[PDB]
Amino acid sequence: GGMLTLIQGKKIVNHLRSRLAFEYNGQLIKILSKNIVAVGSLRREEKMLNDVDLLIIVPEKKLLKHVLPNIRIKGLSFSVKVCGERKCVLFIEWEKKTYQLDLFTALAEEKPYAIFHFTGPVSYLIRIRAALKKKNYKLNQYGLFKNQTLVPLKITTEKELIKELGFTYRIPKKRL
Amino acid sequence: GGGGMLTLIQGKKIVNHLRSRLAFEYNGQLIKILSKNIVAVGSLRREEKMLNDVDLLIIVPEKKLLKHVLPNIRIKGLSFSVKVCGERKCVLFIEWEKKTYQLDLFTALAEEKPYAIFHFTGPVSYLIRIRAALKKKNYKLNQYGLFKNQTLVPLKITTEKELIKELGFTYRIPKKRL
DNA sequence: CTGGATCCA
DNA sequence: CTGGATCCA
DNA sequence: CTGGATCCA
DNA sequence: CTGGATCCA
Ligand SMILES: Nc1nc2c(ncn2[C@H]2C[C@H](O)[C@@H](CO[P@](=O)([SeH])OP(=O)(O)OP(=O)(O)O)O2)c(=O)[nH]1
Ligand SMILES: Nc1nc2c(ncn2[C@H]2C[C@H](O)[C@@H](CO[P@](=O)([SeH])OP(=O)(O)OP(=O)(O)O)O2)c(=O)[nH]1
Ligand SMILES: [Mn+2]
Ligand SMILES: [Mn+2]
Repeated sequence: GGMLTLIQGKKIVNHLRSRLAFEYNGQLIKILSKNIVAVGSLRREEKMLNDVDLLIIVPEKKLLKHVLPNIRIKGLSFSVKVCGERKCVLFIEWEKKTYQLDLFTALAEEKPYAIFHFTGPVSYLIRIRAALKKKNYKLNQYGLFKNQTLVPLKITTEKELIKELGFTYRIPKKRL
Repeated sequence: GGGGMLTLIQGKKIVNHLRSRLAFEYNGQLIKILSKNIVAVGSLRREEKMLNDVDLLIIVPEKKLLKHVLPNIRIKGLSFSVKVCGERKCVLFIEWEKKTYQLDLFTALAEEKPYAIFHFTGPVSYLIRIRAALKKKNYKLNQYGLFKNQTLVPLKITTEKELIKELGFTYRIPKKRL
């Protein structure tokens, strides 16, 4: 995995938006643009990137075993380092260089929690999570939990989630 | 794979050799591990004819020692290299009588002993049936204890035999478990 | 069935 | 802070 | 490698 | 309707 600039990251994401699909029992299902979310240091607009992180929103639980393991990227040369249902790491060829692409999956119901988790940075996530831990809550990429039971927040966006958790909303680049 | 297959008796002779030769460094103090706190487990305890490795469970008196026992293990006089080594699992490739074998070391705390022995004895298929049955009654059995809702259920038991009976199963000697 | 060592995310 | 993939145990 | 019950095309 | 997939303790 080589080092990328922000500008290169954005250009790679633009190329992938239209070209991600997966094979579901011998049928090629296209992944929709609205279900593809740039996360990690790219969403945070860091000028240096070690990789490109994309979150894929999966409409149904039964598709989890198919999406990342049978991933297709039309016309692009890549090799797969590790791949399960929730994280898949590809090495993509881009013009005499090799870049690390990380793909992650969230179910529709996990969406804002996954976006929050994968946006980071880690330092920010630790503060937030410790603050909720003190109130006996547990936050991860799948939900908010109290006593190992899911807390039913009824929210769509990452912004709604953050307000509902009782924290000051900050744009991805201003989180630290 | 790491090591060659051994006969049962080869495995036992290796265990007999190692019983009086395991030690660890506790801040430069070299402490011998007691034979009483070493239990042969895995296919050796089940008395299978051929073994793919040797599994030993080391019983550790106190929690503070877990960061020292396996990470600073010593087998004086024996030639070996390390595959992986943490506090709960250390795997070694040992030289015994001019062939290379895999030696698995595991640690259990004193309170965990009967659960650990049960875990590491196997066989795997047997353990899965036992655990599935307890899972259906909302328990979780592992090498550290029996749990109900991520909370330790303190059984008044000491040995593996007592544990297997208290869990509501028919006790079978290691070699009869399938 | 359940979890460890490693190296990430 | 909290969890995933790999290859085991 | 739960394994019988229950769901759903 | 029933059989393969998924549920659940
Ligand atoms: N809770 C938690 N989340 C973590 C962690 N590491 C990465 N993540 C999540 C948040 C990160 O923004 C995202 C991608 O991680 P990674 O690629 Se290692 O770092 P990222 O912030 O993108 O910067 P870069 O890729 O190093 O440029 O995954 C972590 O340790 N704990
Ligand atoms: N719960 C559970 N326990 C497992 C598992 N694999 C190994 N173990 C435990 C039980 C085994 O008897 C023990 C040693 O494993 P391993 O060395 Se892979 O098999 P073992 O029975 O010694 O046969 P051999 O080493 O192949 O001769 O560790 C497992 O999948 N689940
Ligand atoms: Mn990244
Ligand atoms: Mn073994």
